[PDB]
Amino acid sequence: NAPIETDVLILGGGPVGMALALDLAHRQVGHLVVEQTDGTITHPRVGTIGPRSMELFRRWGVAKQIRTAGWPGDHPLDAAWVTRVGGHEVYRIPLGTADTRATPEHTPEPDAICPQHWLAPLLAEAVGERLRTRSRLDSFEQRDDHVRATITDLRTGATRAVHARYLVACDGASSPTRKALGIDAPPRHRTQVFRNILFRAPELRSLLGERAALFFFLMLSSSLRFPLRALDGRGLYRLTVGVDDASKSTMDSFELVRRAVAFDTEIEVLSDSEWHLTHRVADSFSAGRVFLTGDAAHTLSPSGGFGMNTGIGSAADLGWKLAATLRGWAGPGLLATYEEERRPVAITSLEERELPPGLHDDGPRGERIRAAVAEKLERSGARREFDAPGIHFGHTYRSSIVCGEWRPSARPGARAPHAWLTPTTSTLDLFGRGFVLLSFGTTDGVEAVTRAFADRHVPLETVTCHAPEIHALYERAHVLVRPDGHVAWRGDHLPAELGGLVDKVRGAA
Ligand SMILES: Cc1cc2nc3c(=O)[nH]c(=O)nc-3n(C[C@H](O)[C@H](O)[C@H](O)COP(=O)(O)OP(=O)(O)OC[C@H]3O[C@@H](n4cnc5c(N)ncnc54)[C@H](O)[C@@H]3O)c2cc1C
Ligand SMILES: [Cl-]
Repeated sequence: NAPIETDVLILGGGPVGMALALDLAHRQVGHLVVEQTDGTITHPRVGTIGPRSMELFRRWGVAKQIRTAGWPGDHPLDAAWVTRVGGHEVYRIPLGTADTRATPEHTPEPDAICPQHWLAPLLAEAVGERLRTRSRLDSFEQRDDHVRATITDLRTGATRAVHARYLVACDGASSPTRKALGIDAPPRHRTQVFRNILFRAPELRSLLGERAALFFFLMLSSSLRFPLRALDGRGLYRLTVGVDDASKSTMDSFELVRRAVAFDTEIEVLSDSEWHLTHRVADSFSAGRVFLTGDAAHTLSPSGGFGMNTGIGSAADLGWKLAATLRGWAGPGLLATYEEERRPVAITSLEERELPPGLHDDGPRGERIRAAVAEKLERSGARREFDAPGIHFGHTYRSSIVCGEWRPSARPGARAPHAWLTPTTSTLDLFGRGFVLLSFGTTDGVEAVTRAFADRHVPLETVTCHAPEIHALYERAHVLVRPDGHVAWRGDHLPAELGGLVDKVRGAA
């Protein structure tokens, strides 16, 4: 069989690889995803989806299916520090429910909960035929204008040759592609080992009632503290305990869960495995026509789903730069800006106690003791870890393709702010294709910008907005937004040399 040709070969069908596939599909770029496994999920590793990631899934047309995948609209989203699930509570941060939560002001897409066993199937359905499961990329050989990859269909043992213009490795933290390329990714922190116990407790939610929660942090003893999370809000829970220097023995999985649950109820352990997390960032995000994205480029903190959200955001960044180069309007230096703009996000993120006696006491004394701990927890800004839009929306690119000059801002490099145009359409819904020039009030000079972009064959759409509130939000009369939704330039007056502007934002300067 002759070699199969495609513009982009995506190695790895994990969350990031599928996000990239969705962005390329959205941009009408030919691609193929090879996944060595069968796509099945036996122990969900991800579930929390940040609001920015959802804005991206919105753009890619799957936000609806994600939000309706099964998480209960009436399940509490609270985070609670307790001596035992169903026992004395120390500190609880009320976060409402999916159905009662107040509409977010800075985004059309609040965060979502979609465990991997629901997420994988949905993404695979959206990507369709382009996803090849049970397919293993064995090796790749770069050529001058393309990359040759050898893939083994694990069902037939037959090997196929795939010639792609670009190979994007979304093959995870231990990325064999990164190693093959000779790119180093030195550890940025000691390795953290986590023991994950996935269990099913059918009646636990009923026993908890409104005292149920998404996140439970157990304070069983000074030597035993760990999170226990509602995974699907329908019976599945995941206890994650650290196996550190304090870990002396390996307690029985069932006994650990029973110890963490105050109720005498049905508990069935489904899986008991470990995760060795080593924060690493690739020294380089590409070599020739081979790129690294997701954990392969940056294995980061899973706190608040930061690592996965960053991976999805990096996939969206590379997606538009690849499409622009493939279509021919990108400057030769555009692809290099993927590392320039995304590597700093990863780097910056990495740069970033005992229990009082009687804490589990029933009397009014223990209640007072728990109260005290609650104060320390709150003052330590523990509640800010559940209300920090800046972490999700605040990164601002200061790069070679951005013309320089938490609260939403349209400053160059930042994510253009959300505002409703209609009850169903946000300013964000205007972004994601090509460049967009938003003009508030006057349109003088806009025709000139239009021609400047056409001369370079750079896609541009111009939109005239008459809403004074949105103008106030954006602060300037004209705002040029990039294909990724970030601002490239703004001002009350269009620049004199538009040729220079067009070349700068497309990576040609
Ligand atoms: C045991 C374990 C437990 C984890 N627990 C958590 C957790 O509790 N919380 C959290 O936030 N994160 C957790 N993670 C990490 C989380 O899964 C990732 O951060 C996340 O999905 C990032 O995704 P990624 O898309 O970059 O890569 P991955 O999701 O790692 O996917 C890489 C994909 O590459 C494929 N692949 C690799 N080599 C080849 C090849 N040669 N040919 C074809 N396909 C190939 C794999 O089969 C896989 O599907 C865990 C990871 C592991 C391994
Ligand atoms: Cl090309």
